[PDB]
Amino acid sequence: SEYIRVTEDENDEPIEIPSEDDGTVLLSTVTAQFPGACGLRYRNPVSQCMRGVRLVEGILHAPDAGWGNLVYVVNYPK
Repeated sequence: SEYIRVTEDENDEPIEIPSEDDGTVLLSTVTAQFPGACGLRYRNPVSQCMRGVRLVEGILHAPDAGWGNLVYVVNYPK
């Protein structure tokens, strides 16, 4: 039952987004909860700077360090 936590505000309580069997997350799993979302970002706990999730053909790839216990934030266009 592996998942990642996604919110549109670190203020708000996040939603649990299930991962696939290969450990990736489908953009479609995110957009079902956050229609219009064009990607994920998180605070790098080392740099304390915001950091992007790799996205290739509707597939979100875990950071090299793994998904971990991080809260991910959705990006929308304007």
